[PDB]
Amino acid sequence: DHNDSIRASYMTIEELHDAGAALSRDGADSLPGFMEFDFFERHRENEKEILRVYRTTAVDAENGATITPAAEWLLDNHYVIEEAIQEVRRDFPRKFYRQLPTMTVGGVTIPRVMALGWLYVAHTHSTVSRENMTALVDGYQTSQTLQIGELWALPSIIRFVLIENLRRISIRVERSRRMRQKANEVVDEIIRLNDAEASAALLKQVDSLVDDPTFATQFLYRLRNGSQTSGFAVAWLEERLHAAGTDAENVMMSEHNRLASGNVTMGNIVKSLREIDDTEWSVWFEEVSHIDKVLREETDYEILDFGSRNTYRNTIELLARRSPRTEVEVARAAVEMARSDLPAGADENHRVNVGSVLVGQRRFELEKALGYRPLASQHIVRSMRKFNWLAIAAPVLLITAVAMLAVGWFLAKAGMPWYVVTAFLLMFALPASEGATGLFNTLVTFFVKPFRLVGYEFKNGIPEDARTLVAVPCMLTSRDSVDEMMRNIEVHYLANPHGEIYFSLVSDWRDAPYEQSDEDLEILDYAKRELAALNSRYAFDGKTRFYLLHRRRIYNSAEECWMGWERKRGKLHELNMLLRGDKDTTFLGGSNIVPADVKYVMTLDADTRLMRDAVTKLVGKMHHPINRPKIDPVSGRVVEGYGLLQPRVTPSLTTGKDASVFQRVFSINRGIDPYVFTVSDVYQDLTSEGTFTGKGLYDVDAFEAALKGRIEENSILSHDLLEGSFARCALVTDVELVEDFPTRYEVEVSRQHRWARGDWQLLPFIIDRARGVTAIGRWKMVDNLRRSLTPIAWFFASILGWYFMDPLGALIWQILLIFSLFVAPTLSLLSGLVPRSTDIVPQAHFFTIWSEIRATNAQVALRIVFIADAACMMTDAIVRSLYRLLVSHKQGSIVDYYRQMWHAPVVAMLGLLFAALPGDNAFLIGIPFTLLWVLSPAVAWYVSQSAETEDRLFVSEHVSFELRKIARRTWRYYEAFVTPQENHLPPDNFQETPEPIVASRTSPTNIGVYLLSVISARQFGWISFADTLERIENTIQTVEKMEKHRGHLYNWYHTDTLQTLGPRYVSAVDSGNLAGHLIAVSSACRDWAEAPSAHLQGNLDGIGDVAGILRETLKALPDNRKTLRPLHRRLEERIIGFSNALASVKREHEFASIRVINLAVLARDIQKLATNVDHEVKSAQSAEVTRWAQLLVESCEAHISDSAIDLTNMEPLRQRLASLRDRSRNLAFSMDFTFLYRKDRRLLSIGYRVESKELDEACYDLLASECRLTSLFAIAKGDLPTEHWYRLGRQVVPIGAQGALVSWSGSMFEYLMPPLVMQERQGGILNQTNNLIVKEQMNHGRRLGTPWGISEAAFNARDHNMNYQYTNFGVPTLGLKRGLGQNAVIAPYASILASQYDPDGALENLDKLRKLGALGQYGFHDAVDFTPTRVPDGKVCAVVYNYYAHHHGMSIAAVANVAFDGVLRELFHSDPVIEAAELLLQEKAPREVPVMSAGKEQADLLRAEVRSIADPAVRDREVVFLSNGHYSTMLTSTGAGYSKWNGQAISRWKADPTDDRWGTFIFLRDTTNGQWWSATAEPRVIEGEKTKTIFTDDKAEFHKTIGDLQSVVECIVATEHDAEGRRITLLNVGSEDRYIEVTSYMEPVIASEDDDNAHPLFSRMFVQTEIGRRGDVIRAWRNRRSQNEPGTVIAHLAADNAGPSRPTEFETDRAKFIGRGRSLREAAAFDAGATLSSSDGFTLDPILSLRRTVRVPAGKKVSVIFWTIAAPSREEVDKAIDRYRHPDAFAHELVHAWTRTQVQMRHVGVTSQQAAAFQHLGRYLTYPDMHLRADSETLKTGLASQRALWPLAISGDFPIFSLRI
Amino acid sequence: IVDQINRAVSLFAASDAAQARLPVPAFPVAEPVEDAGDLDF
Ligand SMILES: O=c1ccn([C@@H]2O[C@H](COP(=O)(O)OP(=O)(O)O[C@H]3O[C@H](CO)[C@@H](O)[C@H](O)[C@H]3O)[C@@H](O)[C@H]2O)c(=O)[nH]1
Ligand SMILES: O=c1ccn([C@@H]2O[C@H](COP(=O)(O)OP(=O)(O)O[C@H]3O[C@H](CO)[C@@H](O)[C@H](O)[C@H]3O)[C@@H](O)[C@H]2O)c(=O)[nH]1
Repeated sequence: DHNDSIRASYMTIEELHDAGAALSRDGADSLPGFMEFDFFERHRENEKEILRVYRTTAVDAENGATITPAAEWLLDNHYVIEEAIQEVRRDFPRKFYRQLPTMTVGGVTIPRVMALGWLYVAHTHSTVSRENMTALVDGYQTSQTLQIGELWALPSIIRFVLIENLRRISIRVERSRRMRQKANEVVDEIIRLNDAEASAALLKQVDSLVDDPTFATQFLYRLRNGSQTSGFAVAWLEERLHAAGTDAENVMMSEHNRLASGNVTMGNIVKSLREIDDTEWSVWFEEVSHIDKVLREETDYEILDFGSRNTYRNTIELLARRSPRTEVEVARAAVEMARSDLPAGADENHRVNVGSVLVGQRRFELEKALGYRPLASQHIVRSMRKFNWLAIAAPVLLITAVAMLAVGWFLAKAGMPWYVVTAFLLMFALPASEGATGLFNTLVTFFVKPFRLVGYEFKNGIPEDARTLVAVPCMLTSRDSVDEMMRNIEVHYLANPHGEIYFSLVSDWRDAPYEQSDEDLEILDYAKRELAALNSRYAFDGKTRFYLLHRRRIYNSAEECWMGWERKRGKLHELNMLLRGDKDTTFLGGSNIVPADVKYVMTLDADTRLMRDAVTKLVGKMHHPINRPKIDPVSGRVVEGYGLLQPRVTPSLTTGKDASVFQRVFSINRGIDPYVFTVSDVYQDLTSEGTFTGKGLYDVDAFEAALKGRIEENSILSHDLLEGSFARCALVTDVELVEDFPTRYEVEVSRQHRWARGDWQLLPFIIDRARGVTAIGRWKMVDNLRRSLTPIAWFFASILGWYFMDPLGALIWQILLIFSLFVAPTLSLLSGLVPRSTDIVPQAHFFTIWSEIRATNAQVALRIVFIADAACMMTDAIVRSLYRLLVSHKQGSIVDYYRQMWHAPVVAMLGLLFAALPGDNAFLIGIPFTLLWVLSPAVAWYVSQSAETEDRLFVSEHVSFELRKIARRTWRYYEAFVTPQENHLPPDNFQETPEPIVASRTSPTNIGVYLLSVISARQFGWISFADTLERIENTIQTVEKMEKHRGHLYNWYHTDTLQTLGPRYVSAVDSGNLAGHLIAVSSACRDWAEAPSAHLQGNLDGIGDVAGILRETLKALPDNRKTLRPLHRRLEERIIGFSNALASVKREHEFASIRVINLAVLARDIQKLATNVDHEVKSAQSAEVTRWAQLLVESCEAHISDSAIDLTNMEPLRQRLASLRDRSRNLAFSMDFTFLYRKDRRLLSIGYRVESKELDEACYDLLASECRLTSLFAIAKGDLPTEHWYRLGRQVVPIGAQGALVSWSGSMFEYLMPPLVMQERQGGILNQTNNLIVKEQMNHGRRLGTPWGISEAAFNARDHNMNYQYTNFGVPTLGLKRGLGQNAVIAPYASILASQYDPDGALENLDKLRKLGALGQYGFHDAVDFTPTRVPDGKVCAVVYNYYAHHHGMSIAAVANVAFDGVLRELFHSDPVIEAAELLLQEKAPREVPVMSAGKEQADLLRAEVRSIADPAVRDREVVFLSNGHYSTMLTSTGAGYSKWNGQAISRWKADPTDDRWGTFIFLRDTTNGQWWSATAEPRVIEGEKTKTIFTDDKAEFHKTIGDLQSVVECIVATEHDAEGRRITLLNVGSEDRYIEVTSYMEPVIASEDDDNAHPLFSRMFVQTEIGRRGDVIRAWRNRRSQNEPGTVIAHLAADNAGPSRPTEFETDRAKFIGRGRSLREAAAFDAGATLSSSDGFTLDPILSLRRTVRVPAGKKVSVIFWTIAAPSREEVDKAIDRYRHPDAFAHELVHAWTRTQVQMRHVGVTSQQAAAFQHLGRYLTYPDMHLRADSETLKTGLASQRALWPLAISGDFPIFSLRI
Repeated sequence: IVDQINRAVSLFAASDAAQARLPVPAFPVAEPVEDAGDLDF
């Protein structure tokens, strides 16, 4: 129990506490292991050792070797250890590992924390646990407490010690295994050579490796307990071990330990690593640290949000470190200081506000009262903060000045009187300023710590005295999109449901010159009704959470018509006065209700989506006393506090179906990054002010005062920024607000124009020191002005540059400024390349630099080609903005863009012509820019077009047609296996070859996929509307009339009885999948129920698909009859005419009824013709064509019926659809996952058990499984927190140029089942990983040669009650599971499912599968197997004949999504809860994660063992068993053996080691030469006879070439008949006819072995054999003696083939066969005469013989199939004989024999190599050859026989296999 | 198990080679036997 591990006995519990207490005052002393080492070097050595003996374990254990139980833990759980070796060496730089104090244990400098952690694993069982380690920490802290950070890094050091121990154990077990194998080799070498002198030499050579304990354990056991043993090796080993005081019993007990202890320690290490990984530490740190004990009383620190608590702890640690004072006293002094600052709070009547002195405005006072030394960086930051905005602009101005000086000195050789250079530089250095600002931002991000706010943590929602109104300012000019507006309101409410929050919508309809149109009110009435309906759906506690406000459009001046008082600014102000009470507001009666207090208002926006639990976090930060404005009395500015909050906004990846390349150019950072929390802002980290864009929450009192007291009139869209000038806007940079980005270039131009319009009316607000504005606000307007003026300055500078001189050198000039723009974005990438000054050694983090390089290049190209357009837009915008209020005035084609702009080409041409005239040398540079600029609208239109997305693909029409027809063929399963027999549920399985049976088990996943497949089929236009509703009715009724457990289901269920097959085990994944499918179905039902008018027409495409199916199937008709093919071209002309007619009909857009009636007439005529041609041609394939035509004409009839709806009395239909929608949604939302939540490791339990009410043991911890979909519902329902999603999966593995998501058993369905349901986006990591998975799957298929498609399937292997079984499959590259490359099973449906990303390759793979027999009546089969171990004869692959329901449903869903651009993803997402939970998706692809580390594929597949014997004459004998369950036979390598049937045998055989001449034998005799020999190699064996023997499974082969002739014997056992067969095949080589004769010999003995061997003469006499009419079958059976013997009639037949009809030759008398004085080795039957005189009857020595003379021709082959049969009686032998008397018949039974041998093989856990080993054991167990018996000395004093009866062992007929444990 | 049997078979393997190609030396037929005198039956 020692090894090299770290063991210190076991302290149990309550001893750790006082142990640590003693260690506190008296520690060090000594440790179990421990030595002097360097942490970094030791970690590197540990990692190197793990890689070394992990590669060693990988290269071994697969070639075939024993594996210790401590080894597979390192193999199967290598991902755990390879993640555990991380974190360590990543959380310990050269600074964090030095600042902590050390204890100097044993003389060497040793830090305290890891010294304490050293004994945690040593004094325990090497298993970590929370309670034990907390007890140790408490015991150690009983005297001396720990410090902040010291307590933090306990798990890291624990993991380090654990991996060190693991490395020790791993190297020790590797050494032990190597020593064991070396000892085995040495002892085998010793026993191989019988000499004794060489033994001494070998012993003296290996003496250097005997002192180790793990060398004699196997050695001594092998010597003492073996077969041959020895007497000299033991005489030396025993003496050596007795020397040096070691003996032997100590050695024999040493191996009893150090192995089980190793296994236990390794398992404990694995469990400890898992427990460290999954368990949290924040709650542990709060509950353990003594600092939190002080701060959890008399103050609200216990509820102040986790991030603010971390900031408090960090500040406390920083103060305690630099200032010479302990942390506890620092905290106490801070608490006292906070107490001495007065309560000064309404809600703060109790507790104490502690942040005012830690992070408040009294930090300096505390630091000066405690004696703190500020850091130099802190001094610089404080000084530059005191230097206000001057320090912000100083670096920018300095860099710009350097830029102008450099360019002026470089451009100092130009001529000209130097009157233009200064103005040129002044107007030119705008991009230089932009680059300077970017560099400043990069520097501050790299150095200055980002600023974070402080706030509460409303775990119970928004409390009283805090009410927030979310008001979206828009307009109600929406006839139909008012539904969209209320849906957006519902989504916003669903985002943050908990708390006292209310939602209102404010409107002011369009802009009309008049006052009121006197109609909008009723337009509003519907709205005021619709919202009322929403209230009925949400009215809880008598609280209305939805309100509407409407403005009355008061006239002001002009232009904007009547906007009341002002624009949206005026609307918000009016709302402000209304909220505090204002009866005479400019609003409308009725819709003017306000929910009382509501002191706080959130603005949000229309298209913006609110993140989950976002405003709740904002409410706490706002409500915190530190962040509360105080209202400066002298002026409404608020010196300290925050009245405006603005969270950061990042664009979403795509905008649904609108995703153009323009989106991926002007916005790179798209989505949310969970790793980052705070983004460093220059304006906040240095000045603590932000810019308000109009999306943020704010108060009422201070905001209203500061906004009313300063603004007179003239406010436009820029006023929001002006609001920041009258308050303190703070950028949170912690809460994400996603916002869609417009795709059309025109929309971007309009938005830029609107933004630039408002930025130029603030010039009076800047040039005038009066009014009121922040000092930094003027800088904000200056920055906006320069950012707007950059394009105009660029254009002017460039044109003047090539206008003045531009001789040669100015060319270089046009290269430099274009570089300046390149500076602007690329500097941001500078933050991604610096490894924090190479503090540590990074892992394989990739580069992926080309992606952003190309993105930057594209962005620069777009900017440079739009320079002219942007300059024109800015010029006209500024001209308009000055001409207003400065002079006292106040979709389409390329032609559309041309006419809209009409500016850049003409201006560019004018400038080029004006500049190229002077000098006549400025055109060479001007022409390229001008030609690029005049073409700008072309590239603008090209980039404005939507590109290919995850839904819209360039699939042409032929691919779509093929997919549609494949789907229609596949849907036959649901068409023919859904019946109104109280089932209404598709069976899970359907067999078709092995007497097909319909399965009676159904799962919720099957029900859901069937339901969505029905929806997809109805969308395809395959069935009638009424039929679809009837099927929905049946499915819903069956589901509700079904047993449920708290809403959940018991997974498997019966169909006819609707009961549970086995235990009522609830499946978590299946319930979630069913709920999602039901949600999607209900949403779609609502979608076509809201307007059931246009949905009743039909797609009118399915009939074309089935017509194409008939066209394709017609080509498979073997039309080669006597009457030629008249019906064939009749049918084809009819079908092409029908196709033309339907094409013309669909060309017509009026959909004439007479057209579809004529189509039905044509269809029924075609059906009649098909029936006519079928009843004349009795073929098994024309029935398919006829039924296909019949289904076609039901399809046409259904379309007609859907075309004959009244469209008037539709209210019953509408109410039925509404009721079904409501019931489906209620059933879906009735789910209850809360009880399935394990609040110990988060995640989800695999399932629930109705027995003992217990959960399952395992959990799901991977983001690459279908469980993800369920997780969405788990978040959609709101029963789980958000951290559960982030606390699982998210693993990346390198492959190709990128990284892919790691999946357990990495098939495709893990990556395809989720996206089959909900919608993904191109920019997401999910779509990228799916595309990768597809690419690598195709690559693996190409490498293996076989087409890809490895997925869930049924491997080609049988069992009793044939079901083909079912298991999971994957690829070893992306599976993280050993045992994936040994199967190589291909499932066609995987190709269909993986069609959303590559339709052409999927179709090509499907065609390749179609080239083989992978198609059946019900569409595609289950799968095809290429595994050699499960493939018969010479076939390349075997098609498994199964049909599955969920596979077909997945295929139908995939093809529907591909054809209808992901319609399912849209209808599933058409529920507001789905949009609420969708922001949890979207995310952000990383390209910087710490990626892990990893014709062999062809050889990796399992291969069957082929036991081949070279020469079965001089080598050791080989035997093989064959069984039929009730009939067994023996076949030796020489051709001997016996035949046993149900205990009693048939052919006599005796175990003679020296003779071996018993069994059925085949003899070949030449006629002309007169020579004779045997088919096998034993009795005769003539000269030459190149022979070989193959003992594979089932069949046995004996091949022999004698020169010019080849004879092969195939020995087989029959199926379900109790027979044996021998195929003798003789083939000639030379061109000469030869005569040969065959003879079969076998002695029939129907007895139970012992009876014949006791008194043979009785068995000889009691045999009655005779020959029947048509003589070729000789029968035999014992004569009836008593009334208790079976009789067992046997028979033998020749079954001549490939020959004429000739009489046989038989002889049942062995006396006339042998010769009375000879043996089988030389019989008289092969002499010249006495040729089988055919004597039969009661022969005293009965035998079975059959002779036939066969003339083998020259070149060809002749085969004869001898058969033997045994049956219980005579009345049934006739059917067995006639079954084989039929010609051939060697097949059919052969494949059945192979299948049943596979059944027997798989019924027990036996491998082919195991089978060969078992047969090798049997060869010694049966034959008295004893090469592995006991020792000669051991067997010389035992074996008394009668003594064995004491152990109740018969010892009469028993080989007795011994085994010693 | 399944490894000891394979190891034992290889260690128990490996002069009786020239006796295989000799086949059998046909058979012997004698010219009856001389029926001498001095015999009761
Ligand atoms: O499809 C559109 C959408 C907006 N605009 C804008 O209309 C203005 C061009 O109109 P102009 O020839 O200047 O005449 P007015 O209609 O008097 O100008 C107003 O035109 C819009 C008011 O309806 C607003 O953009 C502004 O208040 C103002 O420019 C420009 O601002 C364009 O951005 C179009 O021309 N076409
Ligand atoms: O085919 C044409 C001709 C003219 N314009 C616009 O009409 C104005 C031309 O009028 P001009 O005599 O050059 O006066 P400006 O100093 O440009 O001021 C204009 O600014 C307003 C905004 O369009 C015009 O409607 C008024 O005629 C005028 O005050 C400019 O805005 C042009 O953009 C067009 O958009 N398309």
